Amino acid sequence: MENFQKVEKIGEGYGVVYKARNKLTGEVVALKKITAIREISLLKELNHPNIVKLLDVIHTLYLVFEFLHQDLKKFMDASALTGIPLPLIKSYLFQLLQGLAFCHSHRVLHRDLKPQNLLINTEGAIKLADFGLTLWYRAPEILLGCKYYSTAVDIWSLGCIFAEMVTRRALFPGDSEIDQLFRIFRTLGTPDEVVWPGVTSMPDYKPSFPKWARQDFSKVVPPLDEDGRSLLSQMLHYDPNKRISAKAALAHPFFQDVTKPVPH
Ligand SMILES: O=C(O)c1ccc(F)cc1
Ligand SMILES: O=C(O)c1ccc(F)cc1
Repeated sequence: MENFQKVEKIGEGYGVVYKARNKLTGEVVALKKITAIREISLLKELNHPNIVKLLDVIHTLYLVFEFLHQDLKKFMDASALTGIPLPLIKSYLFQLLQGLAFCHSHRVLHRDLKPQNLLINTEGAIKLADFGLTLWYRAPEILLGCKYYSTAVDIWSLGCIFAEMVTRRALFPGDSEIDQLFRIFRTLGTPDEVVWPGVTSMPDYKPSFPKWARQDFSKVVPPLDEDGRSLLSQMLHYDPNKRISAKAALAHPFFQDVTKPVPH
């Protein structure tokens, strides 16, 4: 639109994302060019320090967001040789659990959490961006064809991301829906009715799924301490109803010594 001057493409998702200058405010913004109105009103009222601000909705459908240059994916890549320091891992994890708790207590699900979608600033903040309006962070209930999923899908994604900051490798780098499912099964064991009541009734569940044994989490995320492994295990419970909430995750002993370091 004529009050916005394009600076450069930020990325491509539903649509395309540009860095743009607002000619009216002089502000630099992220401009995303693309039932929906109620969804986008819920996003425009969601205001929290760990949620990217939806500044303006222009229907002529452009969504004007606050701009941040850096994301967690870019940061993980630049940090690959040394790793993200654990204080910063813990700070990023704690802040995303806060944004998620806010979202979830306002009946908003993210649905598509990934490192790419997590924007960081120079002061040590991290913010949920690009709400769901490639498969690595997908909860197994979504992969098993469940259409009426819960807030627990965002917890699973955040658990995957937590594991990835710790080990500097994606936890479950699936390249199709079945490879994704089977990567989850080879690590955590093939779910059954014992650990996940109702799993064998999921729309895309097949009795012919191979039966893998579970690996110990001490093998999965070394050198993470017992508090970090305890919390990760609770974020990665098969049964969405056993999966810890973002609010109860905030009171976990892992966050006892949480601080907010400056990234460098
Ligand atoms: O898609 C978003 O939500 C988004 C992406 C980049 C950015 F700087 C701000 C918002
Ligand atoms: O969902 C879990 O957390 C879980 C699944 C299988 C198992 F053997 C232990 C825990």
